[PDB]
Amino acid sequence: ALLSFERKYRVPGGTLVGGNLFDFWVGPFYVGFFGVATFFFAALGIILIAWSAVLQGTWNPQLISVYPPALEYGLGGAPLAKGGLWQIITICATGAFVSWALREVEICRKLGIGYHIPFAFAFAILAYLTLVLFRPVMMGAWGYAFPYGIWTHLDWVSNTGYTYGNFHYNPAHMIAISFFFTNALALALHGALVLSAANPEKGKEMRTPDHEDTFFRDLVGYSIGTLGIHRLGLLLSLSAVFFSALCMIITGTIWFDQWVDWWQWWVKLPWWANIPGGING
Amino acid sequence: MSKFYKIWMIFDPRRVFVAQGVFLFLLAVMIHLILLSTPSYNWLEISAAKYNRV
Amino acid sequence: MSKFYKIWMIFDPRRVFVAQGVFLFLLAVMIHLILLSTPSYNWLEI
Amino acid sequence: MSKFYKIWMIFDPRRVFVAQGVFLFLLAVMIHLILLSTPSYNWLEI
Amino acid sequence: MSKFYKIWMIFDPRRVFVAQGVFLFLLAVMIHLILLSTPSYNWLEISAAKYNRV
Amino acid sequence: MSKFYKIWMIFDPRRVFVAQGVFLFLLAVMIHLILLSTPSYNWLEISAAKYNRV
Amino acid sequence: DLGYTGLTDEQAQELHSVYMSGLWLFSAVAIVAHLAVYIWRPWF
Amino acid sequence: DLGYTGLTDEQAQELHSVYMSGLWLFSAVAIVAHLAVYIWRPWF
Amino acid sequence: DLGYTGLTDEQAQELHSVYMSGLWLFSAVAIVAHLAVYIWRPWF
Amino acid sequence: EYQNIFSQVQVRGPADLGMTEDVNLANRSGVGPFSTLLGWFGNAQLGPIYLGSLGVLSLFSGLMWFFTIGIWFWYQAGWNPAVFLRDLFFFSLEPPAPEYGLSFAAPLKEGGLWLIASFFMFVAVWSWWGRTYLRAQALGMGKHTAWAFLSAIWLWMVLGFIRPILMGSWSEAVPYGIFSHLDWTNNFSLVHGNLFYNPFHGLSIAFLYGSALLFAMHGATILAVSRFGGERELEQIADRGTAAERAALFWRWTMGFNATMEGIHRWAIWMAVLVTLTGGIGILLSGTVVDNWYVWGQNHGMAPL
Amino acid sequence: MVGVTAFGNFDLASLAIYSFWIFLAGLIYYLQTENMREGYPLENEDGTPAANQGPFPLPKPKTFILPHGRGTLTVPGPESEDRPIALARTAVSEGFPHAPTGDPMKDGVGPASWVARRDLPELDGHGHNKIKPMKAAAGFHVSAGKNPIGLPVRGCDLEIAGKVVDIWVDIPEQMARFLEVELKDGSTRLLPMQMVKVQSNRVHVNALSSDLFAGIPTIKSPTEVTLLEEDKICGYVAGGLMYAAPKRKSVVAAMLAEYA
Amino acid sequence: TIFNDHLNTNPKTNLRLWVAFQMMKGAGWAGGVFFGTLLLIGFFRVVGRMLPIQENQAPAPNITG
Amino acid sequence: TIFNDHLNTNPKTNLRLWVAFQMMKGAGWAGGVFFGTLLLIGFFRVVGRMLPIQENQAPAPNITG
Ligand SMILES: CCCCCCCCCCCCCCCCCC(=O)OC[C@H](COP(=O)([O-])OCC(O)COP(=O)([O-])OC[C@@H](COC(=O)CCCCCCCCCCCCCCCCC)OC(=O)CCCCCCCCCCCCCCCCC)OC(=O)CCCCCCCCCCCCCCCCC
Ligand code: BCL
Ligand SMILES: COC(C)(C)C/C=C/C(C)=C/C=C/C(C)=C/C=C/C(C)=C/C=C/C=C(C)/C=C/C=C(\C)CC/C=C(\C)CCC=C(C)C
Ligand SMILES: COC(C)(C)C/C=C/C(C)=C/C=C/C(C)=C/C=C/C(C)=C/C=C/C=C(C)/C=C/C=C(\C)CC/C=C(\C)CCC=C(C)C
Ligand SMILES: COC(C)(C)C/C=C/C(C)=C/C=C/C(C)=C/C=C/C(C)=C/C=C/C=C(C)/C=C/C=C(\C)CC/C=C(\C)CCC=C(C)C
Ligand SMILES: COC(C)(C)C/C=C/C(C)=C/C=C/C(C)=C/C=C/C(C)=C/C=C/C=C(C)/C=C/C=C(\C)CC/C=C(\C)CCC=C(C)C
Ligand SMILES: COC(C)(C)C/C=C/C(C)=C/C=C/C(C)=C/C=C/C(C)=C/C=C\C=C(C)\C=C\C=C(/C)CC/C=C(\C)CCC=C(C)C
Ligand SMILES: [Fe+2]
Repeated sequence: ALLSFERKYRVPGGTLVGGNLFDFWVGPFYVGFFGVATFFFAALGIILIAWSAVLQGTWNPQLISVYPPALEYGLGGAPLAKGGLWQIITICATGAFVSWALREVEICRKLGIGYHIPFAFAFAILAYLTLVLFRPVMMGAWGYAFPYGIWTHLDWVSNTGYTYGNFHYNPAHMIAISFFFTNALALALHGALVLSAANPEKGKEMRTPDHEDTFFRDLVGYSIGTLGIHRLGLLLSLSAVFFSALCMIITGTIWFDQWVDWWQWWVKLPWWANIPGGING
Repeated sequence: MSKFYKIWMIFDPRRVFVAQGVFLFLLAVMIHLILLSTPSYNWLEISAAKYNRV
Repeated sequence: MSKFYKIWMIFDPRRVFVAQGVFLFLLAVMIHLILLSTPSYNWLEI
Repeated sequence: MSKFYKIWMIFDPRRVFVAQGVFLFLLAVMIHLILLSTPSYNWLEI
Repeated sequence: MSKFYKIWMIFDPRRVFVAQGVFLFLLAVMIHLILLSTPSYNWLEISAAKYNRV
Repeated sequence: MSKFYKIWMIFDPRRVFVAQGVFLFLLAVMIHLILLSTPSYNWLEISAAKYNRV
Repeated sequence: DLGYTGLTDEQAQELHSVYMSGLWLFSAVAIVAHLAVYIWRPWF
Repeated sequence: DLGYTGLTDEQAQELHSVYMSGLWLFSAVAIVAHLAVYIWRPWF
Repeated sequence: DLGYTGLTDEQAQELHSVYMSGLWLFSAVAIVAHLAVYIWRPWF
Repeated sequence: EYQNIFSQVQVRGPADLGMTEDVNLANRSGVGPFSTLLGWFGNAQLGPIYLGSLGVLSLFSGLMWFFTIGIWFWYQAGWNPAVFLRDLFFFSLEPPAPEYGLSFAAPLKEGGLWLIASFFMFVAVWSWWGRTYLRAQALGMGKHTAWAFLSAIWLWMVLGFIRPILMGSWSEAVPYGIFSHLDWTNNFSLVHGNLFYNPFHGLSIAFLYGSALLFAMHGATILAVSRFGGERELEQIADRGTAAERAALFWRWTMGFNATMEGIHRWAIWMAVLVTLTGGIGILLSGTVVDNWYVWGQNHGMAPL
Repeated sequence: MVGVTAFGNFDLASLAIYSFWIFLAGLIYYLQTENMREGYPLENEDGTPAANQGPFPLPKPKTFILPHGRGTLTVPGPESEDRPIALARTAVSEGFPHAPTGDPMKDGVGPASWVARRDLPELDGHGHNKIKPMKAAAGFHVSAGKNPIGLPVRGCDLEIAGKVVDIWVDIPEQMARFLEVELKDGSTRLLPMQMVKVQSNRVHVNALSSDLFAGIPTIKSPTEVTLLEEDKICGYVAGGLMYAAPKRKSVVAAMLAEYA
Repeated sequence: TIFNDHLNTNPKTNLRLWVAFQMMKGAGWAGGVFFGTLLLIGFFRVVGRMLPIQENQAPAPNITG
Repeated sequence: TIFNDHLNTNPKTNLRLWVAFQMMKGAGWAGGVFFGTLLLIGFFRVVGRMLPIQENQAPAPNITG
């Protein structure tokens, strides 16, 4: 039912809409107005994906695919069987994600903590909306969004990437990838450091934050601190997602050619554009 | 059947009624969308063919 | 049917009315979208 | 423009508001007919 | 079979009834969708062919 | 075999019964899906062929 | 007589009556709109 | 005598009776709609 | 006599009896539906 | 609202030389300068760094690896500083051609230098791993950092050493160069069918996305409960406070389950380690067992045909 | 070894993927088991153990040996909270809020909650106290940004309830922790830095108003702060966000309240 | 009125709803008129549909060009 | 409020306008959300119009049939 310590926190108030209409729990889950909304949307979306499985003709979970409308339909509606189910599922998913963020706001708010978590979830929501809503609308058709399938949206990724050659040459792409790799590195180092401090050589006393700073300063020579590492983690993840959204919003919209052709500008800069030798020329 | 009423000494009415309203609306939307998906029972397209709108 | 009124001894009017307004607007927008999707009953044509 | 408020020491609010509501609805319906009359901007074609 | 009732001295009725309702609805949706998937027992298509709806 | 009952001084009934229910349902779904996959023992297709419903 | 909200019988009846008056007004406007659309272009 | 919600026997019966009246009203409207659709276009 | 949930013997019997009445009602409706479908179109 | 993203006022005083158990301080250097720029985000103090036997080994090997690649880049530009400036991202130190196989008979100019630089890189990375282990040991801490680094090293070794040996060719390792190693990645994907249909590739991507997810979640949670001293985590493990409870209750009311101040770091370390673990397994299977992953996916219920 | 199968389509790719599925299930079980070391067993809202404990059993206990001779913490163990909670349940059924009986902030329930930690200061690695006022620290000086010492302190109601005297810093960590804010009562209160907005002429506190500045739990000794009283101060300052919402002069709050 | 839960709102919002109400009285009357007119036209259009005007059909009375 | 000309209406109509107001709060918020979403989509559609997407134009990424 309740954690040993949970009861002193289960108080009324701190909710955006609906007073105490839905200000109650179902098991551990806090419900709220936006919890009601998000349960509705999630349930409807999962059901409509199952109905897509029925219409398509497979029950293999890895072959179920809900394709967006084809290019000729433009930005209008499509029949449910050939593109409309995708649109309804997209609306359901957007509503579910937004309601989840607002429910998180309500919970953060009943507990008296900052709103960093719904903040950071909004970044992922905006990346999803970039892929599904902003770019296809800016670009003319719902057919540029990805299908809802486990292995068929990878086909969308591959085709979109190879439309512009090697997508590795997108520069915002490189920045986003560097942020992702740095984020994974920092997460591994942080988890390892805290665990090694709390679980020292075996039977000797528990370590202190001073030991963590000492270890990492011995390793490379500059410890960032606990507050520093948590700030850096939040910012690395958010920067990665932001640059992903940027690299995809500019693709097919202001850049239409091979991306190495973008990299071509530095090579042609006046004070080396003509020299013989090297890779280029 | 007569003493099914004792379910309300098991379940709080508020939570049950919220869940029931959500469930009923979701089920109705389910069935309406299923009907709209099939070429028959898609009443809109049926009327479109009956009056030759397309 | 006569004594449905006691629903209001169960539910606070303020919250119910906010929820009902939100629900009705969302449902109307929904249906205007289903009509907009079909080639017929899409009035925004021309 | 600052003291336009004294119009309400001239006109009874009740009557003015009823007349204004009637006028605004009638004008909106009018404009809808004007849009409906032209082959473009007529949404009742479909 | 007579003293199966002692299951309720093992399990809390509230949780069991919530789980049972969820399970039963999910199973019914499962079976209905399985029937709708097959060309036969897709009652909608069956009635479409019988009455020459298409 | 007589004193197998002492398993319940090893295992808490609640956890064991939840795990057993989950296991039994998963196994039944497993076997039914395996039967439905093969062209024979897919009772749906078989009834469709015997009554010539296709 | 549960009174989770705190309302009495007369308050409940009064609030429900004014609600239902609003509900039937909404329903009447909806029926007028539906008849207008049906006459303009039927869906059956 | 078993109590979880704190409602008593009479409260339970009253609430269940008004629920069931609502449930049968909903069911009647559903049956009317189903008959209308069936007459309009059968699915059997 | 375990008392994991707090209920006594009589409470357990009462709750189980009303459950089983509901269960057999559900089962009867299911059997009627199954016979209707079987007569309409057999699967054996 | 103050968001705790940047410090709004800084303080400093005497430098902290660090704890002094079982650590030879003859090898620890002196504290460096304080950076006001780095102080707006985390600690402002730089140094002191420990310089041991493995430290010198790793520094020598890594410096020679970097220098060897640089000298090859200079040769490859014709010794022209302007060409070096303009083609810095296009230069490449490429492994021997396939016909040499695994032999060390490749001339200096189609891959002898690649082999030399690779030897230096091998020594540098393994010395750094040993140094991580010993720095953890000196302070009486656990060896978790060494094992996470070992996962990263596993992927690195598979990419550069183990897979070329299994395929019997040095030509299938990764060239040293920015755009050249990106093209190596793309061409590896092209040659073996889609890597998108490599299941371990998909798992690796799942755990990289999960790393970004989990670490945004955890940074946001700790910054949200930093008003109760939540960032001081070792002490919250030692003596639980209200920050830990509020974090646990947020996640419990949101998704039905939560973690501990201690246990979220087990989640974090495993989420980050599985990236390179599954990646190494996938790359090792790539070409050795499967050479067309799309067909494999068709055969395994993954692709439609 | 390219493409030979042991059976069906089963090869080393398949063996590896299934081995990983098994390993992942085991690892998930282990991770949750490690995370069941605080807060369990589960309990009803009335304190008695629940019929629920979960599919995952509790782990075996492990012992942390605290530094500086503080003792040992062994987990999982018997958890009580060694303090009374002033709440009264709203409904008889479960999953409903418990309303405060008296003043919520100040009995310490809800967002104003606190935990009975050890009434001792946390120590740095060398044994001294970890957190310390500027005067008690040797060599520390405000190094960048707007020095808050000497500025007035304004509450959420746009009154000034005191003004800043000193900064409490965290010695090894080299960062400011509390504002010592002194009132024209003459006694001093502690302000968490992450709850204060230091401006050019003014230190704004969105959490509290003037009348609530006096209620902040004061410090036992005047150069040190213990963990208990840090919870106590932080919990009250933070619970001020909901429990001092009425008294607050926010444009958007008054906007919505007038509409509501 | 015994409800006594709506009386707690401030007098300014009471004024607000009072005049929102004034305007919906005015133009609800106007809307009733307009939509009743449309329903009358629709009745005549339906009667025209059901009659065989649509088969034997009169020539134009006036030139209009 | 000094107006004192709206206070003469009966308490029942005061209740009436109170709940008309409750519902327009709820669904005025909902309308603000929906129409702000449409304005965002319209901004992106205009930016797409002014750019030369409409001349050099990408092939379909996914089959959809
Ligand atoms: C009986 C019937 C038969 C059944 C058979 C099936 C069995 C099913 C099992 C299902 C799974 C169950 C749960 C598993 C996870 C459990 C984790 C755990 O318990 O943590 C406790 C424990 C917690 O320590 P602590 O309490 O915090 O320390 C406190 C002490 O005071 C301070 O202690 P400390 O500081 O000294 O730390 C020491 C310890 C603690 O480690 C940590 O601190 C955590 C670090 C996490 C990262 C570790 C991964 C590093 C990867 C190394 C290289 C990767 C590439 C290997 C090649 C890939 C495989 C081909 O270090 C390690 O244990 C890691 C050593 C890694 C060596 C790997 C060598 C190659 C693989 C050989 C397999 C055996 C490995 C060792 C097994 C025995 C270990 C004692 O941590 C561990 O012991 C880690 C477990 C390592 C498991 C194996 C690692 C690799 C797994 C490979 C998966 C491949 C799947 C198949 C796909 C391909 C097939 C073809
Ligand atoms: C067209 C290109 C192909 C493709 C080809 C490949 C190939 C080929 C590989 C990957 C790999 C990976 N790809 Mg892929 N990839 C594609 C599409 C994607 C997409 C996407 C959305 O489209 C994503 C998210 C990914 C994501 C990923 C990662 C999950 C994974 C790499 C883990 C990692 O961190 O490695 C980076 C980490 C390391 C390399 C470890 C380094 C460790 C050593 C110790 C570091 C030493 C540092 C050295 C000494 C320098 C010192 C510097 C100084 C100290 C400053 N790929 C497509 C299908 N991808 C790898 C993998 O594992 O696949 C299974 C891999 O080999
Ligand atoms: C691909 O490879 C292939 C598949 C081709 C070949 C594979 C080969 C592999 C190697 C096969 C491996 C086989 C394994 C090794 C066989 C092991 C068999 C034995 C160890 C399993 C044990 C079974 C015993 C079970 C059934 C025990 C049952 C007892 C319970 C009923 C209750 C008893 C439990 C306690 C003790 C009772 C209560 C105690 C009281 C007194 C407290
Ligand atoms: C995809 O599926 C589709 C959409 C295709 C089909 C699905 C359809 C769904 C399933 C249909 C669901 C319909 C729902 C159930 C309909 C519910 C409607 C609700 C019940 C309508 C209730 C309206 C209540 C009215 C608005 C109440 C008004 C109360 C007044 C505001 C209070 C005071 C009354 C005054 C203001 C009015 C009269 C007095 C004066 C002064 C004018
Ligand atoms: C894909 O699968 C398809 C869609 C093809 C097939 C799907 C099949 C599924 C399984 C269909 C599932 C159907 C479910 C099981 C039907 C359940 C129907 C019943 C349970 C719904 C109940 C309706 C009753 C409602 C309308 C109650 C109305 C009562 C209110 C008007 C007020 C009453 C509330 C309280 C008691 C009144 C005041 C209390 C007082 C005494 C203070
Ligand atoms: C792909 O696989 C396919 C689909 C082809 C084949 C699938 C096969 C699977 C395995 C089918 C699984 C079927 C399951 C096992 C069937 C289970 C049926 C039973 C367990 C469901 C129970 C139904 C009983 C319900 C309807 C209970 C109703 C009772 C309520 C009306 C009220 C009673 C509740 C309490 C006790 C009353 C109040 C108590 C008072 C005295 C306090
Ligand atoms: C002016 O600047 C100067 C010239 C002074 C210095 C500047 C230098 C700059 C230009 C250096 C540029 C460096 C490049 C850009 C670094 C790029 C590195 C690339 C990105 C590395 C990527 C992958 C490499 C990994 C996969 C290599 C893995 C190989 C390991 C597994 C070790 C291999 C083991 C070898 C083959 C064993 C051979 C043993 C002996 C007997 C040969
Ligand atoms: Fe942390």
